[PDB]
Amino acid sequence: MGENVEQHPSTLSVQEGDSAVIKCTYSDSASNYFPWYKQELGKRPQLIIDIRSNVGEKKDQRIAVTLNKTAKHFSLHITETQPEDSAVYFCAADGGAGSYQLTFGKGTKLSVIPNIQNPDPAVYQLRDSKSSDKSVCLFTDFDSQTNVSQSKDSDVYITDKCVLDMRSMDFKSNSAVAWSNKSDFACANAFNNSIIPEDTFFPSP
Amino acid sequence: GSHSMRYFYTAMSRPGRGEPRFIAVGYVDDTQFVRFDSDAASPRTEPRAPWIEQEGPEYWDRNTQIFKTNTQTYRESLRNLRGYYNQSEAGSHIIQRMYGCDLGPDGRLLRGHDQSAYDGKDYIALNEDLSSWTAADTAAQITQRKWEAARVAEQLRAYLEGLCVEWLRRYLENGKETLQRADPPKTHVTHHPVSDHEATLRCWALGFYPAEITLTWQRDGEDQTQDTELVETRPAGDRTFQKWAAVVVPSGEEQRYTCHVQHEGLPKPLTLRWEP
Amino acid sequence: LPFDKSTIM
Amino acid sequence: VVSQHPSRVICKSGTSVKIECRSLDFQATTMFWYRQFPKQSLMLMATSNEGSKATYEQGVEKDKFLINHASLTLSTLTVTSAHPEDSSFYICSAGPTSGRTDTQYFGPGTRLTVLEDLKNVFPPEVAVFEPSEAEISHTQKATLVCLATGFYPDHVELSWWVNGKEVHSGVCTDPQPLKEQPALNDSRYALSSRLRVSATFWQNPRNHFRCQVQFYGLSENDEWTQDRAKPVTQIVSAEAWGRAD
Amino acid sequence: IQRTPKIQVYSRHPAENGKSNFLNCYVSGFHPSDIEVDLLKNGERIEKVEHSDLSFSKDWSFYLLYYTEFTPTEKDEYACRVNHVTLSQPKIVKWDRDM
Repeated sequence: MGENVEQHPSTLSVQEGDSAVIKCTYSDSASNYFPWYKQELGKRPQLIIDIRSNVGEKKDQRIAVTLNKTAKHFSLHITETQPEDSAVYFCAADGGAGSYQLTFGKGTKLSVIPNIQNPDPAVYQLRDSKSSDKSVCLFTDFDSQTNVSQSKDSDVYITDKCVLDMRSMDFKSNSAVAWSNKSDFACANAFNNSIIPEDTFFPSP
Repeated sequence: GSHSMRYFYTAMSRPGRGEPRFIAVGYVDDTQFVRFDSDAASPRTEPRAPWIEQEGPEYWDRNTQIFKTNTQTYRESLRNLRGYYNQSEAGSHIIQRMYGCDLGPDGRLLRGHDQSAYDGKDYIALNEDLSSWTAADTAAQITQRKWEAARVAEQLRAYLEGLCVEWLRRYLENGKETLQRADPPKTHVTHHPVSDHEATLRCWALGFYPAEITLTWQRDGEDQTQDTELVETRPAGDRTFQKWAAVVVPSGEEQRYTCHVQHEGLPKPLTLRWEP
Repeated sequence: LPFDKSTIM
Repeated sequence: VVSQHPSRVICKSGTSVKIECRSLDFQATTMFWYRQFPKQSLMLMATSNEGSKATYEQGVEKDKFLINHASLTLSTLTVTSAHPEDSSFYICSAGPTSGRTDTQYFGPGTRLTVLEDLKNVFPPEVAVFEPSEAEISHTQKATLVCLATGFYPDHVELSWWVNGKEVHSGVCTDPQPLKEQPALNDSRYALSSRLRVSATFWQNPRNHFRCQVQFYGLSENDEWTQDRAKPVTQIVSAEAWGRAD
Repeated sequence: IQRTPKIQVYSRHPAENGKSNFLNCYVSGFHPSDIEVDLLKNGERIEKVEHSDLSFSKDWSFYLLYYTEFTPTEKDEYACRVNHVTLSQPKIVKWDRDM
């Protein structure tokens, strides 16, 4: 209870292939164990690496942890960042007086923005496998600079950008979906000139 | 010089006579400085050396928290070992543990220790590398698995290489006038005749610290190893130690035998003959 | 100072 | 490994919801209880000690959150007379080492959803959208899109089953769903997902694609006074077979 | 396996009649820990006797020091009565100032 762990930064954006660094500080000297937890959206915190007071650095493949028990600060180093590394990272220390507990940092949201090799921005219209009268808009193969803004009209729905990896031929592609209940709705009404780039392949459905 | 810190744990089960008793004693070399006994009405860590009385209430409150954890833990460890050996819940069993660190003459972690026993026999021990365990039988191999999973060796290495060594140094400075001051022994020989032909010649050593002492009876040069009646180093009760070695020699040959006294507090190894 | 971590056997 | 039960709970206001925290392969003298709202931090609520009284953190109502450390393997957290503000993600941790806390293993967490009215619960409608021919000829890839709509609450897990075996390659699902009416408190959600195969994989009519949406809803003990079907924990699927051109 | 206690009866300082000293009984090398130790003055149990805290040797056998404040004389006989699970009858060890 006499331990305060401070985690910096609160948020982190790093390019796929680049390195990410998270720094933490602790107060109590009774701290000799320092774990690192990775928590993916809606899932449990998972132990990825940890360090003890008799070690200065510990490395596990791309993951590495650093400890400076003199300045009372420890760091997490992720090299060659993958988009799968995107999660909330928590650091902790076991120090303090009184009741025994792990004192956790407030968290770091790591966002690994993917690197698209050959972008082919296009908006496609996909038909229902059953009804065949119902459809959706798919804005795909756009670069990572592209932002998918929510539509002003509440009767049109636009999801956020979402990257998929086809592990077989190292192909990563960003995608966003749109739809409407209004029968008159066209793809262009959602993925308009403000969202889609100029080179966008937009065929007639 | 070469110093050490050791903690001695004893966890006894006592079926029908209450819950298991846990006792702990701490030592800096051959000097006890702490004690804990779960059998107390108000269990708390207590000083057993003057140079520890200066430690604040947080220190004592910290130790008591640790020894209360061990009381809860050893109650569970005693049930598990009873189960591993298929022992009845009516028998009394003992788990013993001795752990601690050694400082070299260079004042750095020389070697660390963590040994556990069940009913007075080796059970599990931390190896010299402070990474692996030596298990005595298949039951200790279950404990080994639990401890490997819990990364207990990794935990101990951090403690032994750090806090053990750091606190030992602190105790040595706070108690330098007694812990770093070697007491030389008090030597004197006595003549006690057993028969008309033979008589006992006892070589006495008193008030020395540490307990490491070498007493050898040499008949004109050769050590009488098989023939000397050497007794165990005994505590005086005032932090010091006593030891004697007696040889039954023939009445008249008293000047052929010489006693050599080896100790840390002595400038040179003493040589003693019987003084009539 | 004693070791403050204990694991059941 | 540490586990919890239930993993997701929907209940009416005033009910007491009991959550288990169990160390499946070790004995634990201590278990920790956390609360995790959409703000990312892990907020320690209490420390469960065997077989002592729970230690509560500052600003935690000892009476609202009952903690029982029954055995060296189980700790239960009771959210007594739960109200919609008590809706949160309750996660626990335990480790094999006692004393100064060491390696902690987290349970999967419990998603508690407390509603003033249980009639605002609805299951999703799942639809699978076949790839565009314009995409097949242009990139030689074929993206299938799945869309689950009209569900309440947020409890839903989507998966793709190509030919009866689960697929994770070429798959991406919205991190969180969107409100159909983004103004009301009780707004039904929609969630979308995408699975990209090759045009050569989609062109085979023997190739089966199933988008499975497991919804967590009402239980057997939950009373349903309305004529429409009970929105129980069910699996809603939509499928599509391969198309040759 | 149970070990039998080694007994040593001696004084803290060299015994000088009329001069205050300590009567020591060191029980060592025994297992299990429960042991009954008494200090005797002319075959009678001494009421106020203190003892050290339970510790053990490297071979796991326990050791205890039982002590009392005493003033030695010529006519006073001192002894130590020990009883353990390994002992069928209590072992009484007499105090000799030359032992």
